[PDB]
Amino acid sequence: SQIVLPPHLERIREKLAENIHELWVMNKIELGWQYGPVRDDNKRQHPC
Repeated sequence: SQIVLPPHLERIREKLAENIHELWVMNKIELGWQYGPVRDDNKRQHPC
């Protein structure tokens, strides 16, 4: 709570989250998971 974030680290954090979400999309499309509203295996379509 008390520590202060450098602006450059926050700016690269945005693209870090972008890259994490990109790994999510690639790994789940490998998994079979696709365009989806919610984490629902019955429709087998995936939010990320």
